[PDB]
Formats: sequence, structure tokens, C-alpha cells
Amino acid sequence: NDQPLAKVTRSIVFVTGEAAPDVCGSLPIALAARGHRVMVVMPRYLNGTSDKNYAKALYTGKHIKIPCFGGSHEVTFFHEYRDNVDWVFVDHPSYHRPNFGAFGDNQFRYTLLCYAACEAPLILELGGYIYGQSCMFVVNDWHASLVPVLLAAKYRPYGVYRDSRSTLVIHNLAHQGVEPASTYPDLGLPPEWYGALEWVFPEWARRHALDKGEAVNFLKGAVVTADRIVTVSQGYSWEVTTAEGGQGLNELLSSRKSVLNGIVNGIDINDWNPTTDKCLPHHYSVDDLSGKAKCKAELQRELGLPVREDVPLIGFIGRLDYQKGIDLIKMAIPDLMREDVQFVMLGSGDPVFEGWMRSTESSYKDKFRGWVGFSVPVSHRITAGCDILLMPSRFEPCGLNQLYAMQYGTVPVVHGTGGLRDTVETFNPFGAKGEEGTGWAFSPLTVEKMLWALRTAISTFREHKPSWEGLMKRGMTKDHTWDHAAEQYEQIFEWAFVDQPYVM
Repeated sequence: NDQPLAKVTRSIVFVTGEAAPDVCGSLPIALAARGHRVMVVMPRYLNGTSDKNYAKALYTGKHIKIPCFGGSHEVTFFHEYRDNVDWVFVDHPSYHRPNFGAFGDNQFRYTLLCYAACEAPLILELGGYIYGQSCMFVVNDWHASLVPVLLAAKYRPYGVYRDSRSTLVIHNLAHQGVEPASTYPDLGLPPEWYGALEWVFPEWARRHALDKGEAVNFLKGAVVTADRIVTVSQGYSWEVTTAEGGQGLNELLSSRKSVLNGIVNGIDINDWNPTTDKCLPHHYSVDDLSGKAKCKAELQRELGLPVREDVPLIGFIGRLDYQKGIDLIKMAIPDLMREDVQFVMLGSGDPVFEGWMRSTESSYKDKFRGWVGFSVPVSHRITAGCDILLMPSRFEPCGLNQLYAMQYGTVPVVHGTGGLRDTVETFNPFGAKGEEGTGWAFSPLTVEKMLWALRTAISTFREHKPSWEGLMKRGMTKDHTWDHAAEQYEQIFEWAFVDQPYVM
């Protein structure tokens, strides 16, 4: 096939608390497709023996006994090969419960997960041979955060796993896997390792008169011991990161500045391509943009807007959630309709805000449209029809709207930092080889900064069409596939392998 392969194929072990496919969870499948040997280790969250969801995940005949939590606990391994990925399931009674979610014994459950994941590459003879000890472990969030500690504490000091590295992937900073320090001995690690998991809360965060504020912090433990770190917080300001995860964690992260990278995602270009999109009235490409103008006209018509080519048309799309930046838009609208623009937002999931969409539309009956509900066909047409797409997300680990916008020559305006390494590089008409960038990223997340950026983009749209055309063409020519994404992670792993295991 035409499927691109990787220079250096590797053995890669994903560890995760999530259940098996997933919108942003195709990384494993993509890597596998590039010739890597790819394992994903997860809990078997079983719903009865004959649960259809695990019907094809067969028992491997392998079990281990994990010494921890005042005793010795056994897990077993189930396995399925699917999409060139080894899906390995860790089985214990405590996973059989109607996901994450919130239970007193979580710390225990995910401790099991982590010990198990360290054994799998050493004992499972998948397709006849084990994965062995030159693995890249990709551990996701706090659920898998003890893995890099185990490698460093239990294996490497004895000559095991010295040629393996680990990458911590951080989708959020809210849930750090925190429990009281009195639980440290339950983890079955040696005493000297306490410092890696040790976490003391500042005095203003104490909870009762005698609270010493002493804890263990899974995520913190990984941040301290992982080799590379891929984090949501990369494309955001100090202030935002501090608000999401606390100042303590933020300083810790920035203390490991040299090994940080942002999350990189891909999109399905069979679904998202302006040249073939079945959902669009007209098709277009980077070479011929005439079709996009027709889409806009056809979109204004569908929405009942004045059919004006010259007016800036702006889109928002997604769930009516707090995290999506909903309330910012609510506040900026009035100041925004002072200008000659049209604004359509499509989304659903909040009757009071939905109600607000309706009244707003009524107040600005020639400028604002609120499409309440969802519709993938309508979202495709909005993406194609609009000139600008607005993503005021607070802390987005899975920012796909950018990519769709860019893929479609729709210029994104998004909350965040806009450096060259960022998913949206802020527009800058100056530089060796003139104009650069793909849209506008603004920070911090404020009604003022947002409107400023909107106005900045709107001006560019009206007064410098030739510059605008460049912003679009740059977006559309970018590679937003998973191959491109996997290529990035591949680079990262190479850096990890080339360097010494961080924790010496």
C-alpha cells in the first residue's frame, strides 16, 4: 500500500485507565500502521462473564501476584489483536463495576493497573514472542502514573528495563491521583521513594485545624520520573496552567521545561476534505477557492442571513459546556454586534443557554443565528461556509475544531499561545519569507482579549484579502493527519531513547 512507514520501528506500550474504542484515541492504531509493535494495557471493566464488549478478548493463561495494600493481589491478562494493536486487559474484581469514576479504592485499583503493565512486556508471548525490555511506555494521566516510578524503583536498579523509556501524557491537571501520605506504604514501593510521590499542600489549602497537608500524588510522581512529557498545558499561559493544576504542579512542570511538548492530534481526512465532502453544496481546494464563496452564500441562505459576500461570517461549534468557553461568548456578543458581522453558533446541552441563543437571535435578527441541537451535516457546512471559526476553550486536550477549520480554509481564532510550535500559529505578516501563521491565538481568556483578536482578524479579512488568502492556504496545506501526528511522537521517543533515563 501507500501507507508510510517509520525509519525506526519500535515497541510501544500504552498504559491507560480508559476503556477500548474513540475520537482522539487513534494514536495507537496510527503508530501500529506505521510498523511499530504496539500494545495497549487497560483494565477489563467487565459487565458480567458474557459482556459483549470483551467477547473477543481471550484469557491469555497468564496471571501475576502483586504485593501491595497489606497483602498480595492477583490480576490476570486477557488479550485481543485488532487493528494491528495488542489490546491487553488487566482483570481484577474491582474493575467490574457499572468506568473511572469515583471510589474509595481507586488508588488501589490503578496501582494494580500499573504493576500489571510493567509485567506484560516481560511475560506475554503475543504472536509467539514477548515485547521485552526496549519499550517506550506511554502512560496516560494519573491512572498510569506509577508506571515510570516502578521502572525506576523496582526494575532498573536490578538490570531490568534499562533500555526502556517512558512518556507521560497529560490530558488534564484537575485529577492528580491524590491521597493522604499515610497510604504510601500500601503502594509496595521502598521507603526512599517516598520523596518522588511526596506532596505537601500549602497552608491556605488546609482543610481543618490539625491538617498537616501531607499527601501522595501519582501524577506528580510521574512528572518527576518520566523521560519525556506531553501535556495539554503546553499551548497555554502560566496563569491558566496554575489555575487548572495549582502553582505547585506548575513550577514542577516548568522545572522539566526541556522535555515538554504539547499534545498533537489528527483528523480523518476522508470525512474532512473540502474537495470531496459529501455534506457540502460545492467543493473547493487550495488551488480553487471559488467553491468556498458558494458554500458561504448557500449557508447564509440556509440560515436566513442576508446573502452578503463581503460581511465577515463567524462560527462557533460544539457542546454548550463551561469548558467550551460558552460564557465568554455570552458576554462579548453585545459588544460584537456593534460591528457589521454575522455570527452563527451550533450546539446543544444547556436549556438556559439554549434559551439565550433564541433571545439573542431575536435582538440581532440580521446578524446572529443559533442552531440548537446537533447535526454533523450542518457542522460541516458551517465549517466550510464561515470565514472565521471561534474556539474559546479553557483547557482543550482534544482541540479538533482548529484542524477542521484549517483543513477547510476557515481561519481559527482560539484561546492560547500562538508560537511556531503551537497548533495555531498566530498571524505575523513580517519575517524572513514574509507572512507567517494560520490564525489568531489569544491569551488570556477574557472578553477583551477575545474581542481584540476578533477585531484584528475581521480587519485583516476586509482590508487585506491577499493576506487573508495566505492565512487560508497555509491552513489548508498543513498536514492534519494522524500520520503527521505519529511522526511527531516518534521524534519525541527518539529523544527519549537517545538520552539517559531521566531518573538517575
